[PDB]
Parts: sequence; C-alpha cells; structure tokens
Amino acid sequence: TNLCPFDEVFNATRFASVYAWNRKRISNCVADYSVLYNFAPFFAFKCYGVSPTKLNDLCFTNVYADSFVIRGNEVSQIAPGQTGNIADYNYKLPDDFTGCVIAWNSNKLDSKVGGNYNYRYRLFRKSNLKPFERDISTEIYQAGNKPCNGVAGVNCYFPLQSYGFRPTYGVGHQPYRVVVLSFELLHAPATVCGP
Amino acid sequence: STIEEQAKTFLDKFNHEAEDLFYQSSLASWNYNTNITEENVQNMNNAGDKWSAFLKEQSTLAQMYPLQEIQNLTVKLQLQALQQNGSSVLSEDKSKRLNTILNTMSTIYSTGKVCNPDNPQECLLLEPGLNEIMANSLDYNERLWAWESWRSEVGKQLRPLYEEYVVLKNEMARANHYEDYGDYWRGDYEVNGVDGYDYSRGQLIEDVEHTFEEIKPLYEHLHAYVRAKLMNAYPSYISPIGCLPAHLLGDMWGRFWTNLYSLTVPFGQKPNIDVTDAMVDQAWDAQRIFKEAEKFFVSVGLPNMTQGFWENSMLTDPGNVQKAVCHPTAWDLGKGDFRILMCTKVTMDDFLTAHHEMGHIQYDMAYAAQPFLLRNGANEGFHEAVGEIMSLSAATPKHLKSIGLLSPDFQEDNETEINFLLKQALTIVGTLPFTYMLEKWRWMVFKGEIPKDQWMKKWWEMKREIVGVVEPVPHDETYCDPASLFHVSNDYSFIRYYTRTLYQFQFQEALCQAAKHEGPLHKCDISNSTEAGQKLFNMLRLGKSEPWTLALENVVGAKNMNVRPLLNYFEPLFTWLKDQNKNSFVGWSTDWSPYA
Ligand SMILES: *[C@@H]1O[C@H](CO[C@@H]2O[C@@H](C)[C@@H](O)[C@@H](O)[C@@H]2O)[C@@H](O[C@@H]2O[C@H](CO)[C@@H](O)[C@H](O)[C@H]2NC(C)=O)[C@H](O)[C@H]1NC(C)=O
Ligand SMILES: *[C@@H]1O[C@H](CO)[C@@H](O[C@@H]2O[C@H](CO)[C@@H](O)[C@H](O)[C@H]2NC(C)=O)[C@H](O)[C@H]1NC(C)=O
Ligand SMILES: *[C@@H]1O[C@H](CO)[C@@H](O)[C@H](O)[C@H]1NC(C)=O
Ligand SMILES: *[C@@H]1O[C@H](CO)[C@@H](O)[C@H](O)[C@H]1NC(C)=O
Ligand SMILES: *[C@@H]1O[C@H](CO)[C@@H](O)[C@H](O)[C@H]1NC(C)=O
Ligand SMILES: *[C@@H]1O[C@H](CO)[C@@H](O)[C@H](O)[C@H]1NC(C)=O
Ligand SMILES: *[C@@H]1O[C@H](CO)[C@@H](O)[C@H](O)[C@H]1NC(C)=O
Ligand SMILES: [Zn+2]
Repeated sequence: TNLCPFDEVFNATRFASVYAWNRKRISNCVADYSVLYNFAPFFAFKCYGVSPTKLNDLCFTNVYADSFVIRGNEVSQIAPGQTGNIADYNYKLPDDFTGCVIAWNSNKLDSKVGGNYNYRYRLFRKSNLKPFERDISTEIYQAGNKPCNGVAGVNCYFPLQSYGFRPTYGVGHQPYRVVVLSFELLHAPATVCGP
Repeated sequence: STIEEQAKTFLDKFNHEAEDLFYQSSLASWNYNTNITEENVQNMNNAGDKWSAFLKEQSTLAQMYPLQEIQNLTVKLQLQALQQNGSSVLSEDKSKRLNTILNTMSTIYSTGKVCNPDNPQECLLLEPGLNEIMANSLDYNERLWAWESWRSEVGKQLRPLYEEYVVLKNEMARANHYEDYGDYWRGDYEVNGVDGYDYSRGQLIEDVEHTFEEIKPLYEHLHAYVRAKLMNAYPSYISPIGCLPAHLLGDMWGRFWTNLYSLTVPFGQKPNIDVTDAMVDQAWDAQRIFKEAEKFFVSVGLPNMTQGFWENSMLTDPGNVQKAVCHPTAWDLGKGDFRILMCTKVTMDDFLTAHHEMGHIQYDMAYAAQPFLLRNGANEGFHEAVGEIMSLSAATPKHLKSIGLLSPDFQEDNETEINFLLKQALTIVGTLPFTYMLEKWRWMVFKGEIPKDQWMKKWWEMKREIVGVVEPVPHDETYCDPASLFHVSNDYSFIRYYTRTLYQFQFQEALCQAAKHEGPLHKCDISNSTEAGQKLFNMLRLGKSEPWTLALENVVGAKNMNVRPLLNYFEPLFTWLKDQNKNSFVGWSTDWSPYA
C-alpha cells in the first residue's frame, strides 16, 4: 500500500530560506500520521481546526506541505493573526487556516563555526504580503524621494539579509526547521485519508 | 516620505549589521583573553579594526537626518549616540599629536621605576614593590622615600605633556559645541526632553556639593579617631590639632584607608567572621559556589543561568598548559551569549565576587530585548551599584547560617558589629572627599579658573581644607602630583565612584523596606522575598530607553541622588565614635606642616 511521502519532507538534507519556501502537493496516497511523531524533540506542535488524535479518520482532497527554516524567537510568529517581519514580508497565514504547524531545533545541522550565510530573509517591502504568496525579487528598495537607478547607496537598500548562525548562540537565535501542513477539501472527490 | 521613516529604516539596517560585527569582535577578544598567542592578537586586532571602520563609516551617514524633525524619544536617542563626532573634528596633525601625547603618558606611567640611592643594581616598580612598602611598612623615613621618589621621577616627566594635553582636549570640546572638556564629561548625566525628569549639566556640581555638606560630621569623627590612633605608632610626628601626613595612610595616594585596620581596630581580641575553614572542611569547589549564587538569585524571582553559561565559561585556572588573564569579568557577547571569566579559589572573597559578577550578568540579561545602542546601564553608575548590593546581602551572618557555612549556635555580639562597621567605613567613607576633591580640581583646571602657574599650590590648599591631609615636604610648579594617579595620566572619568556609592545604599534601603525587615539596616538579607525582586526587575529591564531619573524613581520613589540612606547605615558607629571622641579635638587646622 502506497504510504504518503512524509519522509522526504521532514528528513530532507537541505531546507529553503523563508523568502523562498518549499511547497509540496500530496494526493493519491494513504496518510499515516504516527510516523510524524518521530523526531521526539518538538519545540512546537500546534493544530488549528482538526485535532491531532482524530486526524486519522478524516478524508480530504489535497494536502500541502510547506517547509522552511527560521530562528528561535520567530516560531510564535507562524500563527494566524500575527504581525512582524516574518508574517508581513516573508510568509503569511490566513485567519481561517485549518491545519498543523511543526517546528524543531536544528542547531547541530544548520550551524557552522565562522557563520552559515546561506540562509536569508527579507527586511524591506513596499506593501504587506497576501496569504500563501511568494516574493523572490531582488530589486533595490527605495526609502527616499530620489530614484535609486538600481544601485545601492544613500536611502537605497538591498532587501535580503543573512543570519550567520553559529553553534555558540542562544536558544532564541538558533536555527529551527518549520513544516506547515494544510488540508484542503474541494468539490473534487476526496482521496487523501488514513488506513 | 518623511525624515522619521527614513531614519527608522536606516536604524533597522544598522541594528542588523552592528550585532554581527560586534559578536565577531567580542568572540575574538574572548579567545585572546583565554589563551595567549600571537595569532589571537592578530585576529583581535583585525576584528577591532573592522568594527571601528564600520562604526566610523556609519557615523557619517547619520548626519543627514536633523535631530529636531524627529519626535519619538526612542529614534532620537539612537541617532544622538551615532551623530557624535569625537576627535574627528580636529586637524590630522593635531589628532596625531593628541594620540602621541596619550600613548607617551600611558607608557611613562606603565614603565616607571625608582632606583634606591647609591645602588643602581636595585630598582623597584610600582607593582609590585613600592605598593608593598606603602601598605606594609611601619617606618617613617622609608614611606617618605617612596612617596617623594615616585613623584620626583615619574611625576615631573608628565607635566609638559599634561599642559598640551589640556590645550588639545579643550579645542575638541569647543568644536563639539561644548564649553570645555569638563562639560563634555558631565554631559553623561544630561536629560533633555520629557517633562518633570529634566536634568542639566550644571546641576551635578550643586548636587554633589549639597550632598558632601552632609557627610562632614561623620568623616570628621572618623578622621579624629584615626589621628588619635596613629599617634601611638608615630609618637613624635603627628600633631593633635593638625592634619595627617600623606605618606601614612596605607596607600600610595590615600584613596582608601583599609590598610589602617590593624592599627585602628576597636576590639582586637574578638576576630571577624571568616568561613574559609568551613568551606574547605566540607569539600567545596567553584562549581558549588556558583550554584549557591545562582540559587540565591533564583530565590528572589530572577531567572536561571543559560545552558551556554555552564559550557562556554571558564571558572578555574587552566594551569601550565594555557595562559589566561586572571581578572574577574562578566562578558555579554551578544545574541544570547553570557559568560564569566574568573580564576576562582576557595575563599570568602571569591564567594562574594561570584555574586558581584552574576549580578552584572543578570543586569545584562534584563535588557537583552532592547535595541543595540540602548543596551547599557541608565548611566555610568547603576551597573556597579547593582553589582555591589548583591555582595552586601551575601555576607550577613543570617545568610551564612541559612546555607550552613556558620554554626547554628553562633551568637552575634555588639562588638564584632562595631568592628565590621569600622572596616566598612575605612573603605567607603574614607574615599568620598578624595574623589570630590579630584573632580573639583580637574573641573576647575579645565574651566580655566586655575592659572597654569598656580596648579600645585591649589592642589595642596584644597587637600588641607577638604580631605584634611598635609604634604610632608614642599613642592613647586615643576611637579604634577595628580598625574601620578592611573585615572589622570590615562584619560578616564572618576565621579562614577561617588555616584555609585550614593546609589547603592538607596537601592539597599528600598529593597529592605520592600522585604519587611525590622532592625538595623546592615543586618538585611533580601533572600526569599519576591516583592523585592520585581521592584528591581522593573528598573533592570529598561536600559538606556528611559531617563535615569525615572529609572531611579521606579525603585526608590525619589528622582534625585540622596545621602540619608548612607547615614542610616553607619548610625551605631557614629554614636560609638562620638562617645569615644569626648576627650579629643574634632577638626583640623590648615597651618601646621611637618616641614615647618
Ligand atoms: C528561604 O526559604 C527556604 C525554604 O523554606 C521554606 O520556605 C520559606 C519561604 C519559609 O516558609 C520556610 O518556613 C519554609 O520551610 C529555606 O530553606 C529551608 O530552611 C529550613 C530552616 O529550618 C530548613 O529546615 C529546610 O531544610 C530548608 N530547605 C531547603 C534548604 O531546601 C531557607 O533557609 C530560606 N532562606 C533564609 C531563611 O535565608
Ligand atoms: C560632525 O562634523 C561634521 C563635519 O566635520 C559636521 O557636518 C557639518 O556641519 C556644519 C554645521 O554648520 C554644516 O555647515 C556642514 O554642511 C556639515 N557638513 C560638512 C561636510 O561640513 C557635523 O555637524 C558634526 N556633528 C555634529 C553633531 O555637530
Ligand atoms: C532520517 O534519515 C536518517 C538517515 O538515513 C535515518 O537514520 C533516520 O532514521 C531518518 N528518520 C526517520 C524518522 O526515519
Ligand atoms: C588555545 O588553547 C588550546 C588549549 O590547549 C590549544 O589547544 C590551542 O592550540 C590554543 N590556540 C592556539 C592558537 O594556539
Ligand atoms: C516611537 O517609535 C517606536 C517604534 O517602534 C514606537 O513603538 C513607539 O510607540 C514610538 N513612541 C511614541 C511615543 O509614539
Ligand atoms: C532552575 O534550574 C533548576 C535546576 O536546573 C530547576 O530545578 C529550577 O526549576 C529552574 N528554575 C526555573 C525558574 O526554571
Ligand atoms: C555592648 O553591650 C555591652 C553590654 O552591656 C555594653 O556594656 C556596651 O556599652 C555595648 N557597646 C559596646 C560598643 O561594647
Ligand atoms: Zn563589577
């Protein structure tokens, strides 16, 4: 029997930055959520709408798995109705969201001595971000009244900035890997549900 | 767009590249301070150079936002710190000359040696050497020899440098829109803006003078008692109505009077409290000392220590394998990294130093959420005050009996109390007039009220009038005695000690009132009192985001520096001293001199 591919999402070797997060569509399979309870240390396992125990006997149409990596003190920012840099310029959740959020520490895999500068996030954006939207543009942000002409300088900034993760940081500044599961039941026949 | 939004964005990009650069400099400095190797020195130098270049480059970019356009009281504070120019307002030649003068004075002070007469093969440095003669000798001529020698060789080689130093440092201050260098130093206590909490740069002098007018009786009685007891060790050199010679105070300058305890003990038969033997007999280590300090801090509601504290901190001497700098220090590397550097030994002194350092660490942890430029104490005085108030509470006999270091059948009498109070007074009360004199003299020198040909004269007219000390031999305008001190040859401010000493007793009185303590103030322990920890935390977590007057008001209820809590601490000693000085003369005359 074809089990759903939850292993290649949770156990992937490399994750993605917040401004370019990874989305995977899951359909035409049977879902076993008990294997999700592996990786015993979970910093956060929260569920809105469905309940974790009753999730097995519920049939849906599609499941979306979204993966990225953030720092420690921003996990509480991955809930409905939150404000901040991550929830306004990087990743936004709807106020009617149904589904689950999982976040766990990855200090032993995403931290290097001297700095891990391969993880980036967005700091400046002209407007807020609509739910489930991606922005991968790298245009110069103008913060004045004079044109930038595509060159960084006075009142002109580069939107994306790195983290630097090092193994001696605190808990709030350590890397955390985050996976968000969203369940959609559309007017198509239900296909995805458990044993 | 408006200037305010532009400034906010600029500060957002600053607060993100400054943290990384500062963390890389701090880690390099820590690595140099644990090991010792040329490679570590090179890395430290490179990191410091990068940090300095970044800060200098970012200071120029902040001069585009006028300060009067912004009304936020939090963006303005960060921009005011960045917009400071410093020595960049001078010409390049003058900047090089000033740096050369500072380096030359530091080198002259650091490597000054005095050779004994008619014997080139025996020369003594300041530390060790003359500092031991001036702290452990009961002779008269030997102390005078070192006292005159240090100010004859080292002192007279620094005056021409000091004159041009003053001349150059006044130009920078006048170019930075100040009156003089003393105003530049006093600008750290200035509060402009918020109503009901404003503080001017001229109010500090008036406050200091008004406070010092209330310490005079207790200091006079202590001076009389010390003078009476010093006549029995030097029978034919002390006048009963005169001033104390400057070479008989247990220190090279007279900053502290601790080393006179063995000569001035009230009751010499009864020993003090020393828990070193109990510490050794119960197999105590540094780990247990720090665990006890952590437990004491947790007992009042403050949090634990981070897991990185127990892994990245060095609490013992490495040994012969490594080579470290054994000076206690609390490090806040940033990004949640807190560490203590200390070569701990099993002794009461280290037992109190651990409390001091972990108080510093807690105060650092309090404001970790504030912006980078506002992560510091309210002014230059609140940090050591919080450090010391922890050490006062941990030395009480009640606290020692609570943790088992002292026998539970130990009864405290009223004589060891006087011994302890006198030991405290010989260090706390004996240094205030010295500090007030030194800052008053430096302020008057910088202002211009003391002509260059009347420096030393004034330095020896105020000492007889405020401190009550007289020079043993005459001096002329070829000496610079004030330059013989570390904080004068090296550019540093020195009123911070006065402010901290006055703040700490206010804090202790407030916390003891919060803890419902009944009795003398010096028998106070704030352990097992949650209400006394929340009040402290309400001030600890502000940082520089609010004026120091409001931060003080959050703890004491008042918005000004006060002296009465200090006087309530020493009341039994004051009564005992008044009873003891019933057959002596209190006060001194400014006419008697040993060389008359
Ligand atoms: C601080 O309190 C602890 C805990 O004592 C309890 O809590 C207090 C608030 C108070 O209500 C006490 O009556 C409680 O017993 C003290 O530690 C205990 O001290 C007693 C003294 O007889 C001793 O019998 C216990 O074994 C101790 N418990 C331990 C060490 O876990 C502590 O002494 C107090 N600190 C002081 C008084 O300075
Ligand atoms: C720091 O110094 C710079 C120049 O060295 C000051 O900037 C100048 O200020 C004057 C004041 O009238 C202006 O006329 C100039 O246009 C400014 N720019 C230059 C390039 O000279 C700056 O004001 C100083 N900082 C402070 C706080 O005064
Ligand atoms: C993830 O992959 C590693 C490497 O093969 C494996 O040891 C581990 O068991 C995997 N995780 C789970 C939950 O199976
Ligand atoms: C720092 O000290 C450790 C401890 O012995 C040593 O192994 C290391 O080589 C030292 N660093 C340098 C640069 O020598
Ligand atoms: C000052 O600006 C900060 C920016 O975050 C804001 O939070 C604060 O409320 C402002 N102060 C006032 C008095 O509006
Ligand atoms: C502090 O740590 C000790 C031991 O690790 C623990 O028993 C205690 O509950 C901790 N206190 C807090 C407030 O977490
Ligand atoms: C201490 O108590 C004794 C007991 O009567 C008393 O005689 C003495 O005056 C008190 N004070 C001092 C300083 O000894
Ligand atoms: Zn300290």
